[PDB]
Amino acid sequence: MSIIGVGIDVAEVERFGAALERTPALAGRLFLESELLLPGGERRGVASLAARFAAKEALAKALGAPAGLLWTDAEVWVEAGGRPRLRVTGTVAARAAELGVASWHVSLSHDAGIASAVVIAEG
Amino acid sequence: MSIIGVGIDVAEVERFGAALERTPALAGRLFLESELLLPGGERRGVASLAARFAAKEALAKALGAPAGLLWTDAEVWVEAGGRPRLRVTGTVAARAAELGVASWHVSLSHDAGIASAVVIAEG
Amino acid sequence: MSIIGVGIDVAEVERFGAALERTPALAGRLFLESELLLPGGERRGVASLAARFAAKEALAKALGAPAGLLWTDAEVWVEAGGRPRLRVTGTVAARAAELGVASWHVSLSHDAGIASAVVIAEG
Ligand code: NA
Repeated sequence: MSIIGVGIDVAEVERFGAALERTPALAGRLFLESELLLPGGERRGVASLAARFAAKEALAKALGAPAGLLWTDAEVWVEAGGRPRLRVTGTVAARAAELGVASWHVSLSHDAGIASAVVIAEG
Repeated sequence: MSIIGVGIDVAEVERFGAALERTPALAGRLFLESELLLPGGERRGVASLAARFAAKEALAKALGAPAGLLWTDAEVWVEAGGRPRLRVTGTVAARAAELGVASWHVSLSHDAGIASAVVIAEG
Repeated sequence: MSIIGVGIDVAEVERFGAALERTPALAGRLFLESELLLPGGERRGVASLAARFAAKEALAKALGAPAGLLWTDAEVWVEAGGRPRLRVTGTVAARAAELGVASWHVSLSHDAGIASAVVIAEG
């Protein structure tokens, strides 16, 4: 296997939060319902959502996309042991397929002020 | 040899510095003496410490963010020529063995306001 | 192919901005004209420029260059489709050859307050 693309995004949380206020609308366009909520039903706060949006931007960059994605065609989930994962369908899985990606590696991070993600696509 | 896990962490230096101030015992829970003490014996500055803790956090995420790992079981050192490295012992060395980790790649960085790191685990 | 080095850099945009305004000759030490200018001919804004500098700092780290690079021997450019790339010449190309680097992967990002980049070198 070989690296196909890498992506990084680092976002100020307060700014991301302000963007969600500006049309909401946005949240529904950015996130699947499953991304908004923990398995126990608790609602994610803004820093954690910012990290999930950063992962999607990082995936868009790893795929060489110029103007983002059909965001709902990408899904950040978390394995039982805690490792984040990306699931891609439709438009994003098509882009993935034409590049030859067989494997994503993703890491997410946040504190209250900064959220980040990195994605490595291999194939 | 293949990518097993990736980790990233990006932290506000001011926030890390606040946490260390809230709790004087925190520095010695996160760091070995070798990381805390500059040559000559002055305490390593907050920003440089923040980057090192970002590296241990990114290492944790590269290993799939598992239960039971002491921060002191990972050490950031700098080899001749300046590349950072990670020496792992005890709980962290056990987790890496178990995942079949053969080698690590790490980078870290800071300015006065923001510290960051990325870790790639290969096996 | 294996990973030879990794680099990350995350910068506060305002701090980078402040530095360039203290020493206005400095932009031309760090950046080629192609990096300073947008497709239309106007100077890139500070956040977008800080991402290109982050990418050079990340490249320097991936190459084990502790004192930084001869900056203008590295040029960040973007493929028609949207993927950023690093062209290296002179001292930087020479360093990559010394280390046996065969290919580079780069991603950069900014918002208004934070710029970042990650470089992976493989060979
Ligand atoms: Na030019």
